[PDB]
Amino acid sequence: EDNMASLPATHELHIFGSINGVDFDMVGQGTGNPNDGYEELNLKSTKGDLQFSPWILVPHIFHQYLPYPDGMSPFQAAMVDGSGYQVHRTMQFEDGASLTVNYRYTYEGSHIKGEAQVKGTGFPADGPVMTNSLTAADWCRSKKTYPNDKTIISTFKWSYTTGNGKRYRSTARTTYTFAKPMAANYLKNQPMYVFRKTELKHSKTELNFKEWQKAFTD
Ligand SMILES: [Cl-]
Repeated sequence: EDNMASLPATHELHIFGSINGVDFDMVGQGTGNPNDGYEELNLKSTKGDLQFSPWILVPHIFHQYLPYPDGMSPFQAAMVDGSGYQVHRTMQFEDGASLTVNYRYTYEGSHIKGEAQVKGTGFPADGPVMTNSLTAADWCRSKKTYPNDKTIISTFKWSYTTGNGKRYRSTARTTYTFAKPMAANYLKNQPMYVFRKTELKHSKTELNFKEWQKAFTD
């Protein structure tokens, strides 16, 4: 079933699920540069106007594009050798909302197909998500640790800026589960930090996303 692949050059995403019990579904194509972490993605809704801020899909909308300082990231390594990994992210927001995302990928040569299943609940109807008041997301530093040879934990504090210049805050915990053990040399450099920035242009039915990533032993 699983075959060896290459460093990624192109990708696609099917992201779907529900926010406050209302279904959404988006599909589209992207590209990126595995030598510096950069990604671009276009998504189009297949179920009409999004009923919530498209910014809530950031950061969730491909660490296979992330290099490490002295070679491939474990995420990259697992694509190239084909064995891969699965991802579970939980995010809790300061107003009590929460969001889970589960990812599965398949690989063919330099192309990734991603499936991201989202469940968000508890967003207040007058909050910044359900009122489309999010305008931006801050630079964010993630901390990556390895509790065993098949697991990476990524944690980060997350913030959006609203239309009023307020901060909407959350924390995230992401668990990466590798099919096969990671190389021992990864375990010897803990933690790894990754600094990322995101950009989003959107309508109610389409978005264009960009991400920059840089890992540091620091
Ligand atoms: Cl992450």
